Amino acid sequence: ETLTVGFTDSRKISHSCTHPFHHDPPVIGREKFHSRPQHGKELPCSTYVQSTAATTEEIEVHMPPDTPDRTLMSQQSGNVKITVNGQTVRYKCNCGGSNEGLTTTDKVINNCKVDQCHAAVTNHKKWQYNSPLVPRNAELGDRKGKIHIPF
Amino acid sequence: QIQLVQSGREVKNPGETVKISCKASGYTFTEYPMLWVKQAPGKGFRWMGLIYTNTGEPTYAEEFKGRFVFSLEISASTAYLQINNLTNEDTATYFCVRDYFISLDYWGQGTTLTVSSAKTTAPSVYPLAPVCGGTTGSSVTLGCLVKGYFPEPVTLTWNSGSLSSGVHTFPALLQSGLYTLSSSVTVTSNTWPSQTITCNVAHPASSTKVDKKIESRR
Amino acid sequence: QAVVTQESALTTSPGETVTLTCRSNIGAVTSSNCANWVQEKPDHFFTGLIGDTNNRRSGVPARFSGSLIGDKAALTITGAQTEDEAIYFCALWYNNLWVFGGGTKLTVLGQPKSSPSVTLFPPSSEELETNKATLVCTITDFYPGVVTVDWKVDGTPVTQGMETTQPSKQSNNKYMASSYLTLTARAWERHSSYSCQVTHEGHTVEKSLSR
Repeated sequence: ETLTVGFTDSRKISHSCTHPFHHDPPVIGREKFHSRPQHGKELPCSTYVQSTAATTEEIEVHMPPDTPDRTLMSQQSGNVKITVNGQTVRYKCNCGGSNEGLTTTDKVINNCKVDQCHAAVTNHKKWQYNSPLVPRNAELGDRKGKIHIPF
Repeated sequence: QIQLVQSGREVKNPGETVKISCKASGYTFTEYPMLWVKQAPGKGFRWMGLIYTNTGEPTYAEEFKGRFVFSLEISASTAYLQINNLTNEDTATYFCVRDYFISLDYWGQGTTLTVSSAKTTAPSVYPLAPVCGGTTGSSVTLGCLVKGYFPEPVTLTWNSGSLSSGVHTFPALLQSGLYTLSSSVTVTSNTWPSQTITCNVAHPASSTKVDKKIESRR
Repeated sequence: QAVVTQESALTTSPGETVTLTCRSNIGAVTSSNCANWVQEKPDHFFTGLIGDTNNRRSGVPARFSGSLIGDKAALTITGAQTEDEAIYFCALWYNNLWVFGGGTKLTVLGQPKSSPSVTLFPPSSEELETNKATLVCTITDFYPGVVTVDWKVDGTPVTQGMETTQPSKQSNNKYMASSYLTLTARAWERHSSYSCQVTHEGHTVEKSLSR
């Protein structure tokens, strides 16, 4: 449910970044993968090799960005409660008073509705693929990384 | 359903420590933390902090970081307030409260502390029966005078608490360095003096318990 | 480091609609302040009404609703009742702590007046065995909650020796109070007519004992 990537430096200190990522290999195939004669006529074709070695092809990676989560906000009678749960959360509301910021503590917005507010968890420790199905990081322009891909 | 019942009110001379309990009923202790609020005699209501009844971490209001310490007998659904090195200006009432629904939904009864220097004097319990003559109505009012004790509190019941309807207990008041309290009870004229009516008084600070049956003057 | 402000007192009549407000000194109140409304009835009796601006605690009548009006949190009582006469406090959240308002004393028309029930007791005898005598005058079930208690030993207004508590609210929302006149075993035996006079919403009630 969470992806962790780390390493060890020269000063013997280990740093690791953790990102919430739902990992469950799903169905992915376009055939039955089965020959085919052992000996026959030789013809030119193309296939994806099984070499894991970091060469040729590459994908774009970036910060998760601020991962949106609607479960962070809760309607406390006539006010909105933002339950942090030991995470850095970026909030924004339509209502008056405090309507922006980066909170580390539990916050409450007086006289507001859940639909009039937006909250997201800020991870900046881990890397994530530049996916069109995931939103772009708000406090970031075109800052991105790249990793070599197998097959 | 939800009942937060608090300890009874204490008297303590400056410098002492107090542990005020809050016993929770009706909810699962663990999913709802506790607010401790101080309503000072004049001043109004003030948040003293909150305790995460799950992890156990307390937050103190800045006004309360120091002499105040929140803790919990998790196991018994109790939260507790401890005020150490009591200052005289800590006399007030402290409420425990449940934080839920983006605010506070239930408040306790309150535990009132009176920080005050003074020895220990046991109360004198006096029966109050009607005037020597007549007293003929559809009902009748008896009384009980708990005079000259220190410190607070005293508890008072009628017939071990089985007689609670028609009772007026009057808040203790300080007079000449001692507290005095009183209570009245009203019953039908057929009940008394046919059936026994007894005043029950306890003064914890002196380990004094007095049962005084109200007797007719003649 | 924020100051919540509320109306001091508001008076209404049964059946009316009344609005209490809660103002923050730092800015408009918003839904992230999670306005809470708490009611204090006599006897240090607290109950929560609304939380998170507009969530009504369970078992709180529907005549109570919360909202944000302008830049402040508001509590509206629609069809105020006599039972709603109490102190209402608002609380606002400020990212890390709660700040309570000063509370609004609300008065609602109702509860027809009720005369006091006065009783005067003589010093008991076990107490006269202490060389002391205390006449107790108890006054209960009166409303409005304001009285005048005057003692008169032998026809003469006592003026020293008496102590009268402050009216305390009973459960039914009526009040009570007691007055004490302490004499000496001896002062007791001297004078002969004691009387506790209670004045309430214009009528007087005198309860006299005769030694």
